[PDB]
Amino acid sequence: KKIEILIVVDCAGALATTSLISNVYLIDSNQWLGSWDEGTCQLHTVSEDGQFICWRSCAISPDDEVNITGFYGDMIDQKACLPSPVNDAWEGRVQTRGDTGRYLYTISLSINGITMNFSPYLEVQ
Amino acid sequence: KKIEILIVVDCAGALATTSLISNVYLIDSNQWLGSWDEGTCQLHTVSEDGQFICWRSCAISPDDEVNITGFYGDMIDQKACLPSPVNDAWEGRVQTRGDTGRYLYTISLSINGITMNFSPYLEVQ
Repeated sequence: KKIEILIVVDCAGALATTSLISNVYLIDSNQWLGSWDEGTCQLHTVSEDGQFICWRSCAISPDDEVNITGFYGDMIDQKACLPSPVNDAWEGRVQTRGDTGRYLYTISLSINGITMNFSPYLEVQ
Repeated sequence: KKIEILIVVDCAGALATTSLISNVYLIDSNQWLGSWDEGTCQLHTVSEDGQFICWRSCAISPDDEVNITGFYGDMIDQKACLPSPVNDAWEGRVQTRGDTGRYLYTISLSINGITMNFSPYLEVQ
């Protein structure tokens, strides 16, 4: 049961406002769908210990280019999941050892060469 | 002032169930976001006469391939918008010429070689 996550970026909106807020979406293979319109980002993924997770990013426009350039924050520091690049995607495995809870993290993207970030979280059960 | 639409397909889910219901999403550059979970498909795009519209399709997983293979239905038959393929996308211009209203249509997709369709609508104001 591998979870695949798609990060969708409205790159026109992101570059016009210099923020991913209201311009970034998550859709995943567990049929979770979300947007980030106001306040702190609540975009997230639900998984369980030992599960493989895969992230990839794309633009709305066929003319734009969006790449994931790095992961930072609690999910990495606490070693809950350590994605590494695989072609145009990043893949890791959830290693919590029975602990449950949310692990905040930050994804940096290159949006037509401009580095922008957003901070979703990983929920482990 | 051109609208760009992203069709996202859960290709594992769509192929397992032989239906795009609960497996297809629209996200566009007007920040409209939609799923089709229940009932008849209500995914749609709001536009106006003369506006350029762009459709492109992607999968959630990096391993799958989703291409738009055609457009049919009222929007085509009544000549409100006639998309043509351009590289990896389809582009058309809303040519309603004073007409307003909901125009139903059907998009055929190839999902890892398997043809599946869903029927959103174009709302022109």
